[PDB]
Amino acid sequence: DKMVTCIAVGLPLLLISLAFAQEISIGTQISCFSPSSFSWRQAAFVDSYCWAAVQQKNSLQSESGNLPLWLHKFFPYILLLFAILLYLPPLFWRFAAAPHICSDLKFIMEELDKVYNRAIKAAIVEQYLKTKKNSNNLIIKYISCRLLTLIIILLACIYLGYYFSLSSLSDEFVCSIKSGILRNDSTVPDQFQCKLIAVGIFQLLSVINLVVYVLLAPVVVYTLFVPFRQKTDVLKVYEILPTFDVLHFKSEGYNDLSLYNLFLE
Amino acid sequence: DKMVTCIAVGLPLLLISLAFAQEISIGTQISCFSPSSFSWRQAAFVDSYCWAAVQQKNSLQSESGNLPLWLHKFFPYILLLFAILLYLPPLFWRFAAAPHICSDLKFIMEELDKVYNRAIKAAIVEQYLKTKKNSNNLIIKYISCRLLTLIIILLACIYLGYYFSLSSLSDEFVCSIKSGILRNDSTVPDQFQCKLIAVGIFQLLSVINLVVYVLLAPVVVYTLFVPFRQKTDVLKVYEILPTFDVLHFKSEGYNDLSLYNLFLE
Amino acid sequence: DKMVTCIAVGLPLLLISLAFAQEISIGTQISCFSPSSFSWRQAAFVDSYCWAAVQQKNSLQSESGNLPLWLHKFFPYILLLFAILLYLPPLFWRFAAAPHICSDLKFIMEELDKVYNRAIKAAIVEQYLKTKKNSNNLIIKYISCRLLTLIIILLACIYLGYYFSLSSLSDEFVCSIKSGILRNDSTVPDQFQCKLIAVGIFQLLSVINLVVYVLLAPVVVYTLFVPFRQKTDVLKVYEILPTFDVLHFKSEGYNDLSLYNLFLE
Amino acid sequence: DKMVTCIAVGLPLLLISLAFAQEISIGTQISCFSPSSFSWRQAAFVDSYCWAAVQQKNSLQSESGNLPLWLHKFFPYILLLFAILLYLPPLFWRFAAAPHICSDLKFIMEELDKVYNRAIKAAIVEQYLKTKKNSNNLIIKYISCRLLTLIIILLACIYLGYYFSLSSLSDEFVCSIKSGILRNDSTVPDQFQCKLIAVGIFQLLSVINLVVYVLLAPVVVYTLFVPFRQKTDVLKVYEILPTFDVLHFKSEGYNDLSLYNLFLE
Amino acid sequence: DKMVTCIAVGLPLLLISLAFAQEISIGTQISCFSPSSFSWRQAAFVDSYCWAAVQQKNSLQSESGNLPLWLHKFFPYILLLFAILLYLPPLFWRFAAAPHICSDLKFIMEELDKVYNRAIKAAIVEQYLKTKKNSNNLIIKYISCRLLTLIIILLACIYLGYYFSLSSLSDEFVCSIKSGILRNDSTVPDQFQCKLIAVGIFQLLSVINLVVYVLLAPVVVYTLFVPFRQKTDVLKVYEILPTFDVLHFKSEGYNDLSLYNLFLE
Amino acid sequence: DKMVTCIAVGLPLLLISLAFAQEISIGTQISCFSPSSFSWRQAAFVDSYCWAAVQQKNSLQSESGNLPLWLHKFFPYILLLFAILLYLPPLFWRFAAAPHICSDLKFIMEELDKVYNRAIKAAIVEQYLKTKKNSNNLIIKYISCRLLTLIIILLACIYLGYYFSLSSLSDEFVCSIKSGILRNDSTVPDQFQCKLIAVGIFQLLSVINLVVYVLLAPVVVYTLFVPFRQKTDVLKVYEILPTFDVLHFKSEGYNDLSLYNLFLE
Amino acid sequence: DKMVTCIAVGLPLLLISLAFAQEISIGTQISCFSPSSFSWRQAAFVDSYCWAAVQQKNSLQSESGNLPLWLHKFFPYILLLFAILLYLPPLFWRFAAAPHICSDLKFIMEELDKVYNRAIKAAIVEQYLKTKKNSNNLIIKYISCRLLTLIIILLACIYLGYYFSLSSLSDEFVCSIKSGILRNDSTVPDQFQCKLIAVGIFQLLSVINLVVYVLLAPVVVYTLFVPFRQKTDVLKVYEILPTFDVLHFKSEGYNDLSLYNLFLE
Repeated sequence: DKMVTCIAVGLPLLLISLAFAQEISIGTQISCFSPSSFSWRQAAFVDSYCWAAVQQKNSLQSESGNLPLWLHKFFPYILLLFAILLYLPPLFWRFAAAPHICSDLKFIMEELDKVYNRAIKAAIVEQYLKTKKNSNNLIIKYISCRLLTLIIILLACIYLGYYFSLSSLSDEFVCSIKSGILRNDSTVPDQFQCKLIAVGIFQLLSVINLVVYVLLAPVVVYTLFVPFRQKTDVLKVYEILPTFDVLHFKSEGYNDLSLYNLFLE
Repeated sequence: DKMVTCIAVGLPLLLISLAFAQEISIGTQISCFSPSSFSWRQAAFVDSYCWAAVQQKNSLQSESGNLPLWLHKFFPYILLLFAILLYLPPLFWRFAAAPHICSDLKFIMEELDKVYNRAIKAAIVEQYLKTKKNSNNLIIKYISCRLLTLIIILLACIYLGYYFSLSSLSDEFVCSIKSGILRNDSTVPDQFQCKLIAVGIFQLLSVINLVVYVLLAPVVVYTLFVPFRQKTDVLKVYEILPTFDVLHFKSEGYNDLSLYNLFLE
Repeated sequence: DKMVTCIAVGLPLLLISLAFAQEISIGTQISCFSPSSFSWRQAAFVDSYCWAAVQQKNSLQSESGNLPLWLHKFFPYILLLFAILLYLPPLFWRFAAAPHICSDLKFIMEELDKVYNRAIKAAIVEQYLKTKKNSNNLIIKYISCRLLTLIIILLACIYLGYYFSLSSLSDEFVCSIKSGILRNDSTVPDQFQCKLIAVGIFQLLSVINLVVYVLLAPVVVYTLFVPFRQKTDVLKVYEILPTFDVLHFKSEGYNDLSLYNLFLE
Repeated sequence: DKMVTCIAVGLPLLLISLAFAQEISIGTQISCFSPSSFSWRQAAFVDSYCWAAVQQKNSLQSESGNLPLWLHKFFPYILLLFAILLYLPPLFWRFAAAPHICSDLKFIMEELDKVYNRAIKAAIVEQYLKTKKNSNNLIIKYISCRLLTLIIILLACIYLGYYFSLSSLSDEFVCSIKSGILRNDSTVPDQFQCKLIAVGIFQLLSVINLVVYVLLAPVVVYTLFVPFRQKTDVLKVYEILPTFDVLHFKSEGYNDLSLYNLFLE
Repeated sequence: DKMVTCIAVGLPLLLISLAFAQEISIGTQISCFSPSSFSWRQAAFVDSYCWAAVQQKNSLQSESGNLPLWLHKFFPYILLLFAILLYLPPLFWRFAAAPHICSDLKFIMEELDKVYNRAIKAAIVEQYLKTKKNSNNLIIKYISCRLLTLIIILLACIYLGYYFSLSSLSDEFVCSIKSGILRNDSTVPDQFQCKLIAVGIFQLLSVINLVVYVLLAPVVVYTLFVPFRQKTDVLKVYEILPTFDVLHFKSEGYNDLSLYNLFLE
Repeated sequence: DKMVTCIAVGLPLLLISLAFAQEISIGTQISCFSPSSFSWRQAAFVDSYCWAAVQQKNSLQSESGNLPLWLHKFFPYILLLFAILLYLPPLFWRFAAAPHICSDLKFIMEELDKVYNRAIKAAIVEQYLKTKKNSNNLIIKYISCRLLTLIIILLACIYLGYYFSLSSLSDEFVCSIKSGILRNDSTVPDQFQCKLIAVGIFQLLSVINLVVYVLLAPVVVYTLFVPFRQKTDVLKVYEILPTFDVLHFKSEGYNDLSLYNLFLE
Repeated sequence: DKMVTCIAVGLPLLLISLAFAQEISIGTQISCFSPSSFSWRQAAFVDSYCWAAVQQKNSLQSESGNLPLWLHKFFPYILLLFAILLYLPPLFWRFAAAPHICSDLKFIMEELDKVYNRAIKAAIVEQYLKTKKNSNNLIIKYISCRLLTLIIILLACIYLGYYFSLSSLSDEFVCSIKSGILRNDSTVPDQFQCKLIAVGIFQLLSVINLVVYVLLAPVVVYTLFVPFRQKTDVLKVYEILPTFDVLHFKSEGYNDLSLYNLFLE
């Protein structure tokens, strides 16, 4: 499991730590330029207004190119989703395949202690391969949780890949106070080309989540092709190669890996 | 239980984490526009006044359409209720059906070890189906706690569904200081069309709670129709299908899932 | 105990969590309107003065109707009392009836294992009903701690019920600085009709504590009338129905709930 | 011990929680009225000066009536003392009588298991009343720690009782900056009738500590008069009634409280 | 040990809690009076300068009487030392006498179980008084750690006793900015008679540490004179009275304190 | 393992603690010089703008020499990577070689207890050197995780070595507000030669990470040359010297290191 | 070990607590004197500039005497190093001598239980002194970690000893804004003789670390001269005196320290 669970534990934890590293250096999020201390609380009001009138005006006030993109106000808010959607199919395996594979773990531990007392009497296990010869289409439910994550990883390497072509000059947006003008239509300056503060490290942290998950998307497929390279097809390996690894994974003893020493000597 | 308790544990925890994610980015809640630094503490007083004169004036000062809606000042305050009302029927099951099903768990574990020593002597359990043949109308009390949650989930997908048709322009409300005018009737500007800061992420977080619970409301009903598809009606299954799952849920051994291996070989 | 202790544990914890939810959104408590930045520290002094001259002036400066009500400055301060006064008779039961009922729990566990070895020899308990036939007026001390809570719950549904008829316009109070005038009698504006900030959510959170405890006051009485409906009066049930529940509450075995299976088959 | 240790554990913890509840709502402590923003840091300096020139000027600058009372700057500072002075004689009992009463607890547990094996042989304890017949004047050291607390409780109901007659108008004190005048004797306004902010809740929290400890001072004496009402005087009960309770307090068994069942049947 | 370790554990913990109680109410430490808002950052600079030019100017700028006293800037800083210097000789006992007295504790526990099996055979210990008859001058190393603390306690009751005669008017000190004048020699006002904020509670908390340690200095000597009153001198008691207490301190049994019951009956 | 794991545990923890020590003294990060209080919120806006227009302008506004270096805004952000890239090959060893070496640890513990019972019978192990004589090319996978870290350590001593030649005057950068000018092209001063605050301790903390890792890069190679100095080449030692250390590393007994005592006597 | 490990545990912990005590009272670190509120953000910029232009200007702007001393900006930053460099040779002992001395601890515990069963049979150990008679030059590696710390302690008493002769007037430094002048060469005042705030307690806390480590440097050497005073030289004691202490250090029994009682009687 380590070849899969190492990734499935470390990399969502990598993403939540990489979100929390940006959460260290928040401070504020936008800094609006009020007309050079014509007030102080009107400055905070303009800041709040433009921080909430990012998305509701669907007309052309930003004009930097395809402004319906919500000005990426949501990278912790999206990154938490993209962490938990990778975290969850491990929980689905743990809540749909873990007790059955735990009973099968007891079965294969009974197989190895039956091998041990067979060697004791030598100083039946051959029927257990018949117990794992059968149809057993339920193991493909277990392999789905790996391949379901690989869909979300693939679109993660697409969604962040949109962000770099996006972020040329998708920060310096103009913002009006138009209902604020519609208070009076009288005195307030009409628009304030404010600036988001986080676009500099939203970009150069979306390098790291992208290029790591680029360096990992073929790696999960490599676990799924050892079933192709081990003498039987993917519709036959389900009780062998998901069992051949786990037999040596949990526990062995003084006869398991001393078979081949005694097989060679 | 995992097909139900997975949802019943994760999804209220999902909702409290999704409330705490908004609790990260609070800052302030309203930003009132005082007349361009004619004071600083009058600005904070106008902010406080309008943040508490949201609901008490039942007259038409907002006029954006059906202003008796309390301007949704309560989404953590409502979301905590909608989390605990889903959390509580699990506690009602745990405080009304858990010791009786624990004694029944000891009974079915005695059934499986009686099967085990029956196989030992083969190297009485048939009366236990008569023990679960009887009337036992108390198991419908256990199935009520699932279906009680599905009522609250259904109205959760209605209450949030009101919010999106609500939130067209139900933020930019005018607010007067009228008792504040009734201090003097003299000098203060008469109304301040302030703006709530949280309407931008109250909307686009009520997507996520809605569409997930939309994607889950038929799923709980699927657990309640396996009783329809298993040879006896819902007024007969109560001691079979709430027992057929739990027999394999808690613990098995070297004879339970090796029955069918020995039944086939 | 679960039919009582579920309420007695959850609902004071409900009230302390419901107080802490208001403790999340404190910020400040009053916002006094100083004369439009004629100072900044005089504004904070007027705020502090009026926040402490709420109650000490017993004369008519508020005039909104029966101003000796302390302007409800104490809802966490009162709600903590109304939580601990419901928490404490469980502690009084635990410090006056728990070791005696623990010894009686050992006695009834001896009764059930005597039933078990009686069935073993069948493959004296009849004297124990004589041990619980006697006068035993001390069990009414145990039933007092339930009914003492129901007094405090009843006045809780009265005290909060005063608050809604109270809170029509019992916020906008006028406040003078009269000893502050008696510093000089010269220059300071004479009164400031300030405004408490918490009256909007003190009201609509006293809905929830009221209507839940309205939905719970008859429920505790239902536990006290099963003694009426079980063949003997309230001055006879004390060693039967406080013992009939606890025999099945703590632990049973393979003979207790298999009596009726063997009684029917 | 529960009739004493319940009070001795809960009520000092009550007082430290009741101090921490005021520690929640500190904010600031005094708010001095500088001359209407003639500075900002001179305002904080006047605030600090008057907050430290409360007590050092023993002359008549407050004139509200017997101003040597330190203007009660110390209610957490005094309340911590009045909590730990009630907490400490339990520690004195635990460090002067607990190992000896633990050995006596082993002795009386040997007495009850000797009763148990006496009933086993029936299917010497009479000498142990001679072991507790003797002079044993050291048990009066144990009863002193109860009565030492009752002295501190009695003066606690006197010291707080001074505070309510004190606090008529012992807040609005005049404060000069006289060494501050003695800097220059030139320009600063000569006195500032500042105001402590905490006098409103120092009063109406000294209700609760008073009236609870009023409701508890006769209750501790009731434990000391059961020795008067149990057939022997206070200079004879010391090895009976401090032992009659503890025999049933720690542990009993299937023969102790089944004596009277077998004594009656 | 309780007659010593009760003090040695509680009273340094008393002093660190009594320092932390002042650490609750820090706020700031000095408040310098800049010339009535002639700046704001010059006010903070004057505050910082005078808070660091307390001690470095050894000339007469304070003139309140013997100004080389560092204006007591160090009461948490000194009180931590006076707590740890009392804490440390317990650690010196624990690191120089605890394993040897633990082996002696095993020896005296062997003495009492040898007494127990001597009573069993009655139904050699007399040589052990010869084992503790010898010279053993190393026990005076153990008694030094008590008397070393009593030196530090005695000077603690002297050092705080200096502070009350000190603190008449050793707060209102004049402070110049002379190198600050030596920037320009031009415009800044030449001296600022600032005021430390903590002198009011540094005084009336040095009551409590003084009068408690006054009430404790003869008490430690009382433990050292029970060796004088127990039939042998201080150069003979070292293996008797440091052993007579510990024999009953750790553990006894059904024969130790039932000796005198059987000795009397 | 201690000769490697001591470094591999302490030194990434050294780097994260050395990053957190700079995280103690953050305060702010840049301090832009607005035109001498021509506003306050324009000052914060200029600060935010220049803190995010560090990298996006790739033209010559800094001109201090090769300004595409991102002005080292990322030393915690880079140092976390350089800590976890050294932390991770220990995890790769733990997830790829730890269970196999744990089974081999059980094998060599069986070898030493076989030696022990061989000495018991003296009052087969010679075949185990044949079990570790074989080809076993998988141990070179274990030695890769040491040498993979030494690549990252080597470039760490290069990347920090760039920083000292970098940081001559790569702090005082000019920053314009050009889109801010492109708001109006009217009134705002055109550029602000701001200054990063952290360049003084980014330099003199990159001493410590450099010179320690300079003092450690040859040390890891010394572990890899004991295989050269122990009678067999690196393609033969893999089952001897990775086993000769671990035999004495985990546990020995009364015969292992008493071999040579009995071999010499 | 207590004579060494007491120091090696307490005194680096003393230094980290003594650094954290200064970390309590940080506030700010420098307070620059801008020209008397000619701005507010220019004041913070001058403060930041001079706090980072301490060290980079190597020319004569401070002129207080040998200004290349970095104005001691690093006392927590240096004190952490001087704590961990004393902490680390205990870890080097624990990772280079602790398992070997643990096996030797098992060997000497086997020696004492062999003495115990030798006394049992009396109701071979003489060969073990031959086992510790041999060459064993590896124990000098263990004594190096004590003497390596004594080098760092000695230079600690030199480095702090530089600081007191340093700190006469090495605080009041002049600071220009010269690149800040090189923005304009026009209007800003040219230099600001600012002042570090921490020089007053950096001095009088470097008393305590100095004079304690002065009082400890000969004490570690005293442990290294008991090998000189115990009948064999330093090149012979290595298996006796590092073993004579540890035999009584860990555990003894009823025969070890009762040897001399039975040797004398």
